[PDB]
Amino acid sequence: ACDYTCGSNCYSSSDVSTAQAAGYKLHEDGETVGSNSYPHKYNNYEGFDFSVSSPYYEWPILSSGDVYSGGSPGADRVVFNENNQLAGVITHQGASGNNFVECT
Ligand SMILES: Nc1nc2c(ncn2[C@@H]2O[C@H](CO)[C@@H](O)[C@H]2OP(=O)(O)O)c(=O)[nH]1
Repeated sequence: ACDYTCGSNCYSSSDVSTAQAAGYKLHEDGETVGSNSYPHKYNNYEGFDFSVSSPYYEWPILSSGDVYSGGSPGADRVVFNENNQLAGVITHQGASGNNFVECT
C-alpha cells in the first residue's frame, strides 16, 4: 500500500516486517550474509531521529519481495534494534557517496 517509499521502490508494512524478521533472526544466531556481512551495526552517522533506542542494525530489504540471502543487497535497508523494534527504513537512492536518506 506504499507505506514506505525508497526512491522508485515501494514497500508495504508487511514487506518491511518480513525483511526485518529475517534480519533479526540472523542477528540472534550470530550469522551474516553477503560481501558486506549483513546484518551489521548501523551507527547512525546520518543522525536520523529514531524513536527507539540503540544499538541499531541495518539489513537489506529487496524490491523483488525476496528475503536477502547474500547476493546483491541493492540500495534499501530496514533498521532494527535489540528489541526487534523498527527504527526506520533508509536508502542510498537520492543520496551522495555511501550516505543514506530516510524513506518516506
Ligand atoms: N552511511 C553510513 N554507513 C554506516 C553507518 N553505520 C555503519 N556504516 C558503515 O560505515 C561505512 C561507511 O558508510 C560502511 O562500511 C557502512 O556500512 P554499509 O556500507 O553496510 O552501510 C551509518 O550510520 N551510515
